[PDB]
Amino acid sequence: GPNFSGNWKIIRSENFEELLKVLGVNVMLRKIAVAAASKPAVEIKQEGDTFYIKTSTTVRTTEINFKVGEEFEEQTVDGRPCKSLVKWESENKMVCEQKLLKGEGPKTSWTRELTNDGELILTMTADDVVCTRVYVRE
Ligand SMILES: *S(=O)(=O)Oc1ccc(C#Cc2ccc3c(c2)C(C)(C)CCN3C(=O)CCC(=O)O)cc1
Repeated sequence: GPNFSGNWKIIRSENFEELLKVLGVNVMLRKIAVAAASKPAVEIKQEGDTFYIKTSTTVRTTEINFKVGEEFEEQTVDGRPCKSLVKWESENKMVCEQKLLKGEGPKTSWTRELTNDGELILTMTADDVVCTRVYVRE
């Protein structure tokens, strides 16, 4: 498949706030999240099926480490600890399902796809809401 490695820059975002709202994030925290996510830095180091992904804004940094096909810990988009599994849906697209570590909640998932034109699309899902974030490589 194509190499996801590099520094990625946001060019288009749909329904990030809508997604946080259906997850019950309060309006003050949603506005901070939308402002922060307006200029993120995404660093991906891909070694075959092994991924390091660092997502940084001024207010929040996540670092995840996963092998496609092995369970790992991360957080949901609204910052709840979860156990995740990634699988390849195609050469170009990984899909991830998240189970909360404690309690129940809505079913959350993400997908990351490297398009034929070099765009990285992240989709994040909860209930009927689909958030799409499109990046280009710096
Ligand atoms: S892309 O890869 O650029 O997409 C992307 C995904 C998520 C984010 C983000 C974010 C974010 C920023 C601030 C906060 C949050 C998320 C929460 C978890 C929803 C809570 C509100 N909030 C804060 O309170 C500040 C940070 C924190 O939780 O400690 C960026 C880019």
